[PDB]
Amino acid sequence: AQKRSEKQYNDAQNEINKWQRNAQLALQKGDENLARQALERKKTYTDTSAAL
Amino acid sequence: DELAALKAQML
Repeated sequence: AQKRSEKQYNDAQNEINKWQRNAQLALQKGDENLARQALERKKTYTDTSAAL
Repeated sequence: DELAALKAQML
């Protein structure tokens, strides 16, 4: 179970990293929506990660 | 968040 939680935690961390890459892409793109989505997703994930 | 986004958009 501990290993499973770690894997889930790792996935959340990976998702945040993926979102960060998207955010970098968003800045070049200049689209407000893409940047906003990444920031919101990162915050909830961080809270979830803390709980995990 | 919007203010932060605007700075990012400037790139």
